[PDB]
Amino acid sequence: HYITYRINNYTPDMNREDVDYAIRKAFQVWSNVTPLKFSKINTGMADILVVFARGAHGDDHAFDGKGGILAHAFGPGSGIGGDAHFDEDEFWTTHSGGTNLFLTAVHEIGHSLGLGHSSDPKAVMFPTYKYVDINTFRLSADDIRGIQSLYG
Repeated sequence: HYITYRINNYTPDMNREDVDYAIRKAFQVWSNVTPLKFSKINTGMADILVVFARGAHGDDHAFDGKGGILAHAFGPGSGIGGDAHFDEDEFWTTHSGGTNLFLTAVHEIGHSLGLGHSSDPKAVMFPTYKYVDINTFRLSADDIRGIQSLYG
């Protein structure tokens, strides 16, 4: 049972190979905590679809870039497999600012990929993005199962 994993739209910030390994971490933490796998697959949409909406009303009138909601809603099932849009009302800023580097992708995508809300204080379980040094990057209990076998 193998699953496809990819990240559409490469954020033009650093080296493709450099960021590639970084952005991969986000999907990794969510992968190792879920019954699936990530392999090299061509761009043809499968399981996860990285969707974005900025500037011009993507698809239809709506505007996601600062004019809707912080992070995407809906989880794995019905509302698309799992689309996580980044850079809309936060932008890539200092680790101690709006968007805490690609790290935010972990929690961000958590909404689309899974839906382990929990809302537990004194941890990242909360619905809000919790800062975390890339060095000490890691997920605590609960969240590990909050996505494992979601809508299956």
